[PDB]
Amino acid sequence: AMEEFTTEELAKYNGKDGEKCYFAYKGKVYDVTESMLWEDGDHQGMHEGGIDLTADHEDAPHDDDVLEDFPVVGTLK
Ligand code: HEM
Repeated sequence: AMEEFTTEELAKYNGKDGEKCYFAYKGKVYDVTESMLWEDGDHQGMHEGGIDLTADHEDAPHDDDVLEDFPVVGTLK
């Protein structure tokens, strides 16, 4: 829970080109680089890392309990 990210900063961590795959959810920045469902920063052909995905989670076919297994590494501004 160390670092604070702006929108522009977070956008770098999209899981591609040697960058880790981060996203934001309700102010928290999660690291999902390790998830087999976030390979290359692409989630199910519909979502990409580097973004605040709070709104998009409303349509996900899961509750946000799937986030609990991944570390929060910071805060979105
Ligand atoms: C809207 C389209 C999306 C689809 C179709 C989708 C689909 C899925 C599916 C099918 C699973 C695993 C099966 C299950 O858990 O029921 C999953 C897991 C997961 N989803 Fe999504 N999701 C979407 C959006 C999102 C969003 C917006 C987030 C983050 C805010 C997210 C984060 C995760 C995470 C962290 C996991 C667990 C990954 C793992 O355990 O390795 N998903 N997603």
